[PDB]
Amino acid sequence: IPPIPPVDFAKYGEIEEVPMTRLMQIGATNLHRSWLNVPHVTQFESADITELEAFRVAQKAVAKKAGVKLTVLPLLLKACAYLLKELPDFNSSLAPSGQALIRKKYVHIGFAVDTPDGLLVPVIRNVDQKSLLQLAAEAAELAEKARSKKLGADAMQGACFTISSLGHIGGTAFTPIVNAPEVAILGVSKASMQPVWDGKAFQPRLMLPLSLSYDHRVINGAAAARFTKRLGDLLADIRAILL
Amino acid sequence: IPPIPPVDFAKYGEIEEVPMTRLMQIGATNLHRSWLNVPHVTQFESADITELEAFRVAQKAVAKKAGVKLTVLPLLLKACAYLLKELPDFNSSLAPSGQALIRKKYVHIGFAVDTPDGLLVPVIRNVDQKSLLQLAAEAAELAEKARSKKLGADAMQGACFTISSLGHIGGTAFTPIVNAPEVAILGVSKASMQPVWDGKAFQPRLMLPLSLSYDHRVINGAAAARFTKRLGDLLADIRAILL
Amino acid sequence: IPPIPPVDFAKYGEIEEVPMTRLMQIGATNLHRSWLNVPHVTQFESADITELEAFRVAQKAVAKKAGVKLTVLPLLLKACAYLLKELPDFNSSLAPSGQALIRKKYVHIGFAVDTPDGLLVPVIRNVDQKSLLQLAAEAAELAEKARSKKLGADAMQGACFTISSLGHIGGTAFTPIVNAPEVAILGVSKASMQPVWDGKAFQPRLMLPLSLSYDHRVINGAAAARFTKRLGDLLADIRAILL
Ligand SMILES: CC(C)(COP(=O)(O)OP(=O)(O)OC[C@H]1O[C@@H](n2cnc3c(N)ncnc32)[C@H](O)[C@@H]1OP(=O)(O)O)[C@@H](O)C(=O)NCCC(=O)NCCS
Ligand SMILES: CC(C)(COP(=O)(O)OP(=O)(O)OC[C@H]1O[C@@H](n2cnc3c(N)ncnc32)[C@H](O)[C@@H]1OP(=O)(O)O)[C@@H](O)C(=O)NCCC(=O)NCCS
Ligand SMILES: CC(C)(COP(=O)(O)OP(=O)(O)OC[C@H]1O[C@@H](n2cnc3c(N)ncnc32)[C@H](O)[C@@H]1OP(=O)(O)O)[C@@H](O)C(=O)NCCC(=O)NCCS
Ligand SMILES: NC(=O)CCCC[C@@H](S)CCS
Ligand SMILES: NC(=O)CCCC[C@@H](S)CCS
Ligand SMILES: NC(=O)CCCC[C@@H](S)CCS
Repeated sequence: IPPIPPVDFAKYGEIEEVPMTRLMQIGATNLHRSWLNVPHVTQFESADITELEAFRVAQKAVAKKAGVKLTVLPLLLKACAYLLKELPDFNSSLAPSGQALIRKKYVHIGFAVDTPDGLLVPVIRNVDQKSLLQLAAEAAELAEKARSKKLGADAMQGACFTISSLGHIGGTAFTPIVNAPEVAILGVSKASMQPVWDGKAFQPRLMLPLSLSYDHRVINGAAAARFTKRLGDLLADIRAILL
Repeated sequence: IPPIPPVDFAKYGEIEEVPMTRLMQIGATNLHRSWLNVPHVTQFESADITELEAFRVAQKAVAKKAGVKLTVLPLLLKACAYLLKELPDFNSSLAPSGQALIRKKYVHIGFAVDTPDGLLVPVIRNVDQKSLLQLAAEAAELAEKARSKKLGADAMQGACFTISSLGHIGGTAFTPIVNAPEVAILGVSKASMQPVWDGKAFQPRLMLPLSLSYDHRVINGAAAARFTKRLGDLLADIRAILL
Repeated sequence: IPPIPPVDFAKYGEIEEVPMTRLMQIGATNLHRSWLNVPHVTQFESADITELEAFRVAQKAVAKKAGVKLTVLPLLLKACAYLLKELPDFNSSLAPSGQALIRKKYVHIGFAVDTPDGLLVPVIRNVDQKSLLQLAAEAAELAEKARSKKLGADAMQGACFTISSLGHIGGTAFTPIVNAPEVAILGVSKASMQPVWDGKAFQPRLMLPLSLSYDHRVINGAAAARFTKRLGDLLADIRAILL
């Protein structure tokens, strides 16, 4: 690939060199390797989380009594786990022959924690088997270890799918990069109150923005529009996971 | 381009290998070849199709009497054909010297059909010359042959532009990949009722989401914002094609 | 990278070759070099510019008396300059070792002018030091020289960041390509009146669409969501630049 020509930047004013951490350098190499290997598409969708949110908020005491804080991440993790089993092509990886998919029968999901040294993506194993307060506790443990440089490489391995949430900061949508060899990543941005047509008038509904990027060699446009459709439906009534 | 390191996926749980069809493998190679050759941009726009939709729906009897079903695809095909003639850089391909564009004086348009064996993109020739019920019938014939593995390579050749519609499944927008050597592709997602400011108050208007990806070597940001602007204007009053 | 197979396009109808200007050819080579070097993400945000717009419009006489026209570009340039100093990683470039960032202590910003011969990106130096009417005048001078082929390469050098505005034509958002070796570019699309929840009811607010693409090796998802968040906050009350 052609390199970028170097520029004498000091010709235009004062410059200062600061170095990158090794974590950043690893980060950079992996993103660029994903970028060039994966033909990326992003499918955008909005989910109605008005009731999910009122559930989250009422279980605040139960959560506090358990010493965990119930955020949105466990509710996303649980729904994505159910879905990674309903639609197994999203839970798989392209075999190195390029002629086979390796379907995984396990669901482990990573989540992006941006730390000062750089990006870490801790993995929660068997997300399909744990409960909202278990996932709540573990997510928080893993993120604290990640921030404290005390996360062991053991916990950064063999994820199936990644959730990347920037909802705590802002934004409307973004296009995340697939964390190859995984085949998809869900970006989540900030929920807003929004007018939604009910057949007669517009009703304010709390809308969550989802941005699914996927590896188009393995997932086609319709499979991906179906994944964000189902996910928006599960987040609108999470009781459907019960059936 | 660096390869992705292979991972022993069975270290994390049970895995199963399923193989890809040859169609998928062709599909995969072409997308990756497009990805690396085309610097992609996507221009998003919403068109007001409230009246186009009420037209579509009233001509339901005429269409049924003709044995065709009038969906939105022919109305998109007709408008894009008019536009591919108004703005000819969208109807062209980069010459292999990289120093010339080959402008095509014919308008043939492909459309994405996702089939079980993989993605096929049948082509309707001289879209500028056929009528809404002719395009309606042909589109449906071609898609059935595509699903039935009875489409001949003859009908997969020499398109100018591609329409990719996921509106029948869901979603808000996506970023399609240019089907090189073509120079643009229109993605169409799901229409929603939306409040639109009329100068005084908001009016519910049925809005269609368009996502134009283009080859930025050949099309610049302003030409592309002008294409989705014109297309949104033609879909708001399709009678302007008459003049 | 595999090449695209050549197609005999004349097999499907009449074709015509028109050649590309040298400007286009330069343009094309740079975009493709950026595409393959930069793992791109785009962060989308909407800023409430209702009051900024009413300011712009009232200062129309002051501006006319000064012989300049006050558009939105100077208000974006000033706010981005303040921000490029608050969040210095956006004002930097990846060193050729790939192990250092070169932080620039100067703020010069380019802006995309699409001209008939192709794309030019004139640079306004020390944007942090000039005032809204100075930036208004200079922006317009530079764009006229650009259109007139009288811009000297001197003025196309050593920018830190690029603004690309298509708001004058239309669109909802797009994904611009980073002008490497810079690390980010702000795309601006068309402002619309929009219902915005105020805690009780929806209020029409004039919303401006921003699309920040960035070099993910150097900028992480959270730094970028923070940049568009701050920028939306500064454009909502530009007096905060005063403090
Ligand atoms: C469990 C944990 C790992 C993730 O939590 P989370 O789901 O991000 O939620 P947080 O509590 O961090 O978010 C902060 C606030 O923004 C809110 N927020 C989160 N997602 C939001 C969304 N998508 N839309 C709008 N607001 C959101 C939270 O509910 C929370 O509100 P509060 O302060 O009133 O409780 C958490 O302990 C943590 O470490 N948080 C830090 C932020 C982070 O790195 N998140 C990464 C998730 S991929
Ligand atoms: C002509 C043909 C090829 C394409 O049809 P189409 O324009 O996709 O429309 P369909 O009838 O398939 O769509 C199914 C339903 O979703 C609706 N729909 C389609 N586009 C929509 C949009 N953009 N927004 C919202 N709803 C939409 C349709 O109008 C239709 O409604 P109905 O069931 O009440 O009639 C059709 O015969 C076919 O094979 N359809 C299958 C779907 C498909 O592969 N489409 C590919 C188009 S690129
Ligand atoms: C200063 C200059 C360089 C840029 O101006 P600008 O900020 O683009 O504004 P313009 O005056 O060109 O825009 C044309 C009209 O669309 C409006 N417009 C601009 N940005 C808009 C936005 N983001 N949303 C909605 N409308 C917008 C303008 O305010 C203007 O309205 P008017 O005709 O009623 O005055 C200008 O002199 C120029 O050369 N303009 C030509 C367009 C151009 O190339 N702009 C490139 C900016 S990166
Ligand atoms: N884990 C890594 O070392 C590479 C970076 C992660 C890939 C995704 S999270 C990028 C999101 S935009
Ligand atoms: N026709 C092919 O064999 C390649 C795949 C099509 C390119 C476009 S439709 C991708 C849309 S996201
Ligand atoms: N300046 C150049 O010669 C290359 C093209 C500019 C890069 C950006 S503005 C592309 C915006 S989508």
